[PDB]
Amino acid sequence: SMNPPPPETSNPNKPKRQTNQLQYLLRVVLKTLWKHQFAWPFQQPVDAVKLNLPDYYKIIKTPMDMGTIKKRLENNYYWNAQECIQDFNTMFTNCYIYNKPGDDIVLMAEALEKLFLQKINELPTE
Ligand SMILES: Cc1ccc(NC(=O)c2ccc3c(c2)N(C2CCCC2)[C@H](C)C(=O)N3C)c(C)c1
Repeated sequence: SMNPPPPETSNPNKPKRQTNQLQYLLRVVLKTLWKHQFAWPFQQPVDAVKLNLPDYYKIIKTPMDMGTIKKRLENNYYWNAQECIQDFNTMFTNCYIYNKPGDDIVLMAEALEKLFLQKINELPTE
């Protein structure tokens, strides 16, 4: 029921960048979402051995989670806010793909996605 390696949080041959939008994504968006009552399933990579989901990575080929995103933001791994936003969207979409409408985990993702969209609706200007 193997777990693949978690997504990279550093890559020396990829250029780094810091922007006002990226700082905001860490300080306000991620750190606020992190505290939500429904955030806990999304704070680390899915552990298929722990959670007894041997087929998780049979289905999900581009895993993403907020722990990974947090480390990426802390590393200045991203070039721009859009790249980070893409990771959040991958995380939510993975959840919808792996599960089914109405599942408790999906209700959690739906709630977080709404809050996420609420917070990125307006970003700082650079
Ligand atoms: C309702 C719920 C919420 C969390 C957990 N415990 C997790 O470790 C956990 C972390 C992340 C996920 C997850 C479980 N589900 C499970 C649960 C939903 C049906 C499959 C699937 C793989 C998913 O897509 N994600 C993101 C449990 C046991 C039940």
